[PDB]
Amino acid sequence: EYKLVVVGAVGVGKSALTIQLIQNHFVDEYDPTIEDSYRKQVVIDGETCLLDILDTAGQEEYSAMRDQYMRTGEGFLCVFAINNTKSFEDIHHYREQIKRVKDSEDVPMVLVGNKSDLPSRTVDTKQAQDLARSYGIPFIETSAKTRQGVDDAFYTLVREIRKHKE
Amino acid sequence: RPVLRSVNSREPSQVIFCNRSPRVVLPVWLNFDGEPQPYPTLPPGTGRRIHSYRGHLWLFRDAGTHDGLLVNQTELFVPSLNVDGQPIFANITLPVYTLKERCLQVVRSLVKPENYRRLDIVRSLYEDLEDHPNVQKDLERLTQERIA
Amino acid sequence: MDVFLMIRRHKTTIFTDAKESSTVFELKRIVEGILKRPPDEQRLYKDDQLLDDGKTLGECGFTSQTARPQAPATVGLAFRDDTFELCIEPFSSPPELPDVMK
Amino acid sequence: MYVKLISSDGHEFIVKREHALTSGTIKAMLNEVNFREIPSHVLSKVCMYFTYKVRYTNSSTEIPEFPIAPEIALELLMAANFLDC
Ligand SMILES: Cc1ncsc1-c1ccc(CNC(=O)[C@@H]2C[C@@H](O)CN2C(=O)[C@@H](c2cc(OCCCCN3CCCN(c4nccc(-c5noc([C@@]6(C)CCCc7sc(N)c(C#N)c76)n5)n4)[C@@H](C)C3)no2)C(C)C)cc1
Ligand SMILES: Nc1nc2c(ncn2[C@@H]2O[C@H](COP(=O)(O)OP(=O)(O)O)[C@@H](O)[C@H]2O)c(=O)[nH]1
Ligand SMILES: [Mg+2]
Repeated sequence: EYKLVVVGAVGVGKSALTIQLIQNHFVDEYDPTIEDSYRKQVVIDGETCLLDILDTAGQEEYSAMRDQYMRTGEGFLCVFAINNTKSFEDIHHYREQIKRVKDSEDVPMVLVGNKSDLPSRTVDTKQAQDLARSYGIPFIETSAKTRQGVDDAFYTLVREIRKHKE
Repeated sequence: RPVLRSVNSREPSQVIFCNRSPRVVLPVWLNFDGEPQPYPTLPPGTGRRIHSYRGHLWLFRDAGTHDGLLVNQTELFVPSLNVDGQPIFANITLPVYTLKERCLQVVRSLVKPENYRRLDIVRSLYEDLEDHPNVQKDLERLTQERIA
Repeated sequence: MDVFLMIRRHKTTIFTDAKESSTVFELKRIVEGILKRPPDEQRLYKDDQLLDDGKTLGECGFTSQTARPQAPATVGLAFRDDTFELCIEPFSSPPELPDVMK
Repeated sequence: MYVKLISSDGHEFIVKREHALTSGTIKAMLNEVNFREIPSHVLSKVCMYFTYKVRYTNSSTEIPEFPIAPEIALELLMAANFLDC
């Protein structure tokens, strides 16, 4: 039973990548308002697990309630769109709020660049990997329509989670 | 509205917390309503890069004793806005405690609070000894000192 | 660099501060203005060895790392009309640690 | 300028004027002072505090902890209480 959490600015495709992971397709316009957690069961690296993916959405709320719920997460998945610069810029802010609720400098996360399918690029693959070095995180480029990497990210995140419990 | 509070500037200001004490530091943020919110601690000698915002008020305490620490030779820290992304530095340091407050510190770390009254000391000291540093009472005093 | 020291002789300990670049002699006269005694009549003994007036405070073994304000390094003093005498008398000793502080 | 502080035991601790002025109780009393309730061991660390208070007050850089050994702590607390420093 691992509890995952998917965050990133609206538009990157947090709902897109999650549905592909579970339902295995690619909704081309999932509502950007709805937030839901999906429970799936899979055998990751020989461990028949259960991944509860919480697909986050909505406006910022720094209440004691959204923090407590977000703190339940054991590994986070800060996605960003490689055609949206802001998405990347805001990555800093997403990482930092996670640090605070998890009460540590050390927290299980992996960056994820979604929408690699798209032709034009603003954020180049290069800067993302090096920023990931600045943090300690595996970077994984991903595509929600081509489905590439979708699984690895969602798996490598849980590898880190298992590592944290050692 | 409290006088010791942070301002919701929503303006990022990258700051360095640098623990130059031998105490485990507990950085405290005073929220927009003035209430003290703790944050992750810092071992002795440790330096960490913190994301905070302009106008935000911090104070720093021994994590276990809640004893008082200083930052930049004053007791509060409020970052300005950054200049050319130069980080704002926050050097935390033991203040010079009075020999009496030092001695209360040591004796509280060696005897549990039940055995204060079994010590061969004048009874004023028992009242002092169980007067543990409390941050809520240092805000009350600090706010009143903003008399300036 | 500042060095912090306490100069003991008989039952008398002087709490003065001097610079590592200060010479034992210059120090012998730091007792000149308080103990009222000549620098050619004073014998300063770091531990059981003695000191050439020329030696600077540091070489004798007095660095900031071991002559700090919160624990000044100690410096014996011996006083002469013809023959020099040393002897520091110990301080009081604390009571046995109470059990509640253990 | 200097002051002589005498312990109950009889040791005479000679430390600069301002250093002793660190003590509120030794400020109201003041060119020589005796104490009959403070042993030689407590007054020594007492005086050591005086030099530490004066070197490191309003220091911008970092300050080192004032050590107190467990055996002398309680007696030191009292002297501190009585001495008002
Ligand atoms: C390591 C360490 N060692 C010793 S200490 C220490 C340490 C550890 C952590 C830190 C982190 N620093 C702070 O805590 C600093 C320090 C002090 O200054 C106060 N403070 C603050 O952040 C304070 C503050 C923030 C602020 O925001 C002004 C800028 C905001 C402006 N907005 C504009 C809109 C776009 N957009 C946005 N749009 C929608 C959603 C989100 C979002 N964002 O998150 C989350 C998610 C869903 C993500 C998952 C995690 C959690 S959780 C939780 N509830 C969440 C939520 N809703 C989340 N979605 N974002 C942001 C990128 C930028 N104004 O005041 C409050 C919030 C606490 C600092 C030091
Ligand atoms: N080309 C491309 N488009 C995507 C991808 N993922 C999502 N989209 C589109 O971009 C938006 C993603 O929506 P959604 O998943 O709701 O983003 P959310 O805002 O993160 O919830 C939708 O307009 C999708 O049609 C992707 O990997 N590639
Ligand atoms: Mg959505």
